[PDB]
Amino acid sequence: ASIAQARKLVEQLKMEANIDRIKVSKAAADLMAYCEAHAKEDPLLTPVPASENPFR
Amino acid sequence: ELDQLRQEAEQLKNQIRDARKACADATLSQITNNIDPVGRIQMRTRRTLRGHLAKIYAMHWGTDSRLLVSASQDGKLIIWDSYTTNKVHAIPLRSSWVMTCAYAPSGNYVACGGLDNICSIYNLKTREGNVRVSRELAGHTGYLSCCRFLDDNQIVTSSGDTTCALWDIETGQQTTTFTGHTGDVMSLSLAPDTRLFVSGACDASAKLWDVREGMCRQTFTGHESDINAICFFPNGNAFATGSDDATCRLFDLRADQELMTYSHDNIICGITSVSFSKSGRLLLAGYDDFNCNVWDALKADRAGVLAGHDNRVSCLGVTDDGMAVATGSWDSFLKIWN
Amino acid sequence: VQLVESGGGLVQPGGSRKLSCSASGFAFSSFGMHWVRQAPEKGLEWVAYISSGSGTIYYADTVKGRFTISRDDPKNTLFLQMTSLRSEDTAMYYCVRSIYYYGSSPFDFWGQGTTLTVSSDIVMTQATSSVPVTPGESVSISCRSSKSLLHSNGNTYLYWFLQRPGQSPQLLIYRMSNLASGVPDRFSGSGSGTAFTLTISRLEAEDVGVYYCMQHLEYPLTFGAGTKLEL
Amino acid sequence: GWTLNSAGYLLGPHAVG
Amino acid sequence: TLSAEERAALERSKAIEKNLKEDGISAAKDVKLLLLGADNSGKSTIVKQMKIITGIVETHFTFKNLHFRLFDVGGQRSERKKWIHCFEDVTAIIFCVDLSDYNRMHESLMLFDSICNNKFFIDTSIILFLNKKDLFGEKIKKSPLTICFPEYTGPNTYEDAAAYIQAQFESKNRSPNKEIYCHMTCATDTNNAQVIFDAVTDIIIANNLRGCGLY
Amino acid sequence: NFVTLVVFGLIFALGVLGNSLVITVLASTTNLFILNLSIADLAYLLFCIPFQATVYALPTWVLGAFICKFIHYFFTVSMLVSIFTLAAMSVDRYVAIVHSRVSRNALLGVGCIWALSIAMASPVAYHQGLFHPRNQTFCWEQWPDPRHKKAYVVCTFVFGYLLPLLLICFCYAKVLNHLHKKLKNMSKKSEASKKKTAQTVLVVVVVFGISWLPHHIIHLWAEFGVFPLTPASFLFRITAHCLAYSNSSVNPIIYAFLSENFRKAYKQV
Repeated sequence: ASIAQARKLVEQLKMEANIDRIKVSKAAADLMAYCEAHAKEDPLLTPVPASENPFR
Repeated sequence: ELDQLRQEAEQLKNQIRDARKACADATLSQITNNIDPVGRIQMRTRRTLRGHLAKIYAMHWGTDSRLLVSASQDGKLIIWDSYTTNKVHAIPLRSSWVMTCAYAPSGNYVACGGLDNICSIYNLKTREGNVRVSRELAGHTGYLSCCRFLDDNQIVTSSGDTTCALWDIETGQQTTTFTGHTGDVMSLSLAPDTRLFVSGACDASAKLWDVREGMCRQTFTGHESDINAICFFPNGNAFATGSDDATCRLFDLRADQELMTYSHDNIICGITSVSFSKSGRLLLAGYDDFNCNVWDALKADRAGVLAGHDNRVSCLGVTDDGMAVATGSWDSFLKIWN
Repeated sequence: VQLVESGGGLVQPGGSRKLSCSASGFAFSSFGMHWVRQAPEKGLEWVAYISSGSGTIYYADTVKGRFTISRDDPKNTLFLQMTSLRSEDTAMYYCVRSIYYYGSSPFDFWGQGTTLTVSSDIVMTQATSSVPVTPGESVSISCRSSKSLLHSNGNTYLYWFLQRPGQSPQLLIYRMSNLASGVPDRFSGSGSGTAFTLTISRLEAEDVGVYYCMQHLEYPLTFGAGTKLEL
Repeated sequence: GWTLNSAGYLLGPHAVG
Repeated sequence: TLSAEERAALERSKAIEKNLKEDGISAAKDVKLLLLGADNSGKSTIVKQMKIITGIVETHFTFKNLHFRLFDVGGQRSERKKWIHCFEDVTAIIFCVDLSDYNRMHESLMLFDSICNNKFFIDTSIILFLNKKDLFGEKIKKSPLTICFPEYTGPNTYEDAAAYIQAQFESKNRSPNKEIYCHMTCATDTNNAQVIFDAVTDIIIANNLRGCGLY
Repeated sequence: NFVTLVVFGLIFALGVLGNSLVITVLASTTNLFILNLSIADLAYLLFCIPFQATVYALPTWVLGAFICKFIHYFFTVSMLVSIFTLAAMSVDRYVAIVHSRVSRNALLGVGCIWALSIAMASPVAYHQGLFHPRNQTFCWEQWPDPRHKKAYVVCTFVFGYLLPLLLICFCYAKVLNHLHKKLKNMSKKSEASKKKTAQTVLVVVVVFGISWLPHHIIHLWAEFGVFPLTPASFLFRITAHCLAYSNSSVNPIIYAFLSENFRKAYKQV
């Protein structure tokens, strides 16, 4: 009957919960490290000279 | 006896939320408040890719950052030359009701789909000159929303049966199926490594599936209304979703919770499309109110307004190299901004 | 696909003749279509070209007015009318397809050809004409141009063709950098403006023929003398 | 009222004289 | 466009433009329509001259030198809130109501209320088909019109009941520049293509008047 | 005579304000014609009001032959462009409604309307100039033979009034007949639309005819007959001026300020 959906949901949540997590500070570190270490080649962020872009 | 199972699920959610809050030692905005905010970014209409005659529901830049497909409601699927506004191809579709589109990373195949519940794959580099339907994939009982290529042999799609499906093109059958949403999934975004992908549904939720095995990894419940778009941060471990409650949100894979929320009291219209930048420092977003308000991906501050569209924005894409951004709306014109 | 020519034979000088080429197996309505002659014991020579949609038509420097070209799309045919034939028109004709868009690969397929007998310009120069080589060693050939073929867009228009004895040639490399479909990786193109190199690494059989370098910067298109490979 | 300028504007040179 | 191949690519692009505008013109000429309503309501048996062609079902019959397209979106089994804006540019909305189902009548009422009061369909007119004269006309004598609508007070005759249902269905408009055209069908001995034709004619003429500066 | 200048000033201000508002709001197909008509009327008022005010107030012309010819030529050009644009809109509406459903064709029609203006402009310019009596200088006509004057006035009246007026009347009669024939089925929207269309056609035709009749009628009267130099004739002439200017001022009012699309655009901006 309705036991299948409940048991599947419980089992899936059981696998999902039992995982290793990382502090939000480390995640934030990774994000702005990626943002700062790759901003040199971000044409949207830093404007490019009007003689190099193809869409002049 | 189901009451015991419901209580077990409720308590399991209780300690999973407790663990999520325990790992939440601080916030990304508070940590990055020391970084200098990026100033107002002025972008102008460089090229107006015109030639469509109806609403444009999707677009996709090629890997060369020059060729992009644009799928309209007039049954047309046009492959452009963005540099010179040249129409490389103009594919006529079998079913005019299409609202997804794709361009293969190898560049040879092009996907399309919509209310016909069939994902049509077209071959471009045929021995003969014209472009013919390579195959039609019919295994969905709901409208397809987003389709993205994995390689020349595998595709991933989401449809209205609350289900995602990964397909093998050479066979035509669902290689793998992803179920678990209680509402229509409206978009997906493929990771740079093509191993994990997210999918946001109309039940104000997102789920993170894999390719290899087949069931979900993580779930994200941060929104209160429909989700109309989704995209990845370039690192592949964070993703930004656009909802209909006029609030974009940014979640993280590793944190397994919500990171930030981009919102404003002056905006009420829902978000139709989102996309990051080449490095991810900047974030764009398409709003139903004819504009495209750029939001900083690290300060949640409104940067600029690309108010050049005469109708609701629908599709919005940043090239692989990030040289320009293409915005396509129901005004039947794509526009290039740099 | 298939491109079959007809209309051959011997024609008295000063006469008029029709050549008809039939195409089967591809969407002929979307192909710019070229007519190129080859003398009995000389190299290739561009004659005429008609654009898809019959928009632009070009003829060689030596054959304006005397010749005319036309296409019948519904029947998938190409007509070439020759008037006031001379003694230098006793050459074998070849009808060539070419589709023109971004990233396209023109001059890819050639027809069998029909021999008919009769009773400025960019000077493309090949330094060599015959180099004795054996299968197993890399062989390099060179081509030169009288004008800088490298356009401002960054695309330099060079095409490499290989004609086998008694066989129609095929495109090997277009723009000296992209390998055409059905072409082995053995062939490689490189070089800069007015100095082009074609290298065949680990030479094997089936590659014994004559090599042509052709420019596409501006009409009239000019071929080369041709380098003939021997054992 | 009717001045010489306005009258010549309508009637013409010979007519106003 | 200085080089030869760029000029040729521009020529091919111009050829593609000529097709796309040309298709745009033929495509613009046909006139559309969106079929809605509950299941088992005759939403697939309106006109027997179909010329059809699981998902969206197209029908491309012609009438009076006008190409009419019908899209049956039944069987989608999803939320209409995400694809109902695809049909934002339709000429009209055909809504079919089965009168023999006294339990599905309220569901049809809510469906019509949602369709008429949508933000995209504020000016797209509605053609309201009320199917099966005979079945409802016999079951009204078999069963009075009080189990489904206890608020009815008027006479229990056929014509008054039909008019009451029509008033209930048209009361959901509450909007200007959008009209509801009525016709009563049975799919047995009726040819209901003329009602579609003249309803779409009225809608098209009104749109042209509002779009040419008049009105 | 003070009332003359004040009335001209008020009409000029009203017309320039309305036409400027319409041009700014416009910044399809009917919008193209609306913009063209507004441009024509703005040019007409700008090139007419101050100079006729000076003519009716100052005793002598004081701006020279170049100004005299330039201003009168563009006066005639603007008037003809406005009338032809009204005719073009009426035929456009006839085509759109009767043949129920072209930017290139609209542009061809426009460019064409300006070309036609020019033939009639040529006559105003060529034969206009400064006359020196037997002293002082004035700006009026210079025509050797009255036959050419009479023919030109008759031709400009006949063409630039009858052809647009008859075209407008015929096209709007055809669209009214098409509405009354195709939408004979009773419905609230149909009857409201028929009433609104009848109202708009009535307003357009009456305004055009009543406004542009007196100018051409007094010009024909000058050609066939003479003006009696009386104050009443002065009031009649200034009434003709004021009706022509009122048409050039209220064409945007009855052509864009009543259309729902332009009303929405104005409420937006």
